[PDB]
Amino acid sequence: GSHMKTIQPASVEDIQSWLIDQFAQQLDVDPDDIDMEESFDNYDLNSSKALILLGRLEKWLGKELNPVLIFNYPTIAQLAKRLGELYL
Repeated sequence: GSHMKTIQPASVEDIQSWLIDQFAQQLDVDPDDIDMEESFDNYDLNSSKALILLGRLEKWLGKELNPVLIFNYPTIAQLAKRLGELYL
């Protein structure tokens, strides 16, 4: 197995595992260390931190993004899900 190095968003499962590993790689931890249910404001995220991951995320998905999604889906399980609606 080798799932820890970006894929493509075809399903909310892809978008979750992207967000997760991209959390892992910012935090210098495991992907399995990431709570997709815990609020991001208590992880590595901050204020500026968002735009870094966002400007990767939108491009990975082929579009733009907006900061409201942090302020609305501040967890992988909700963010990835809503991305599965805005995009998928």
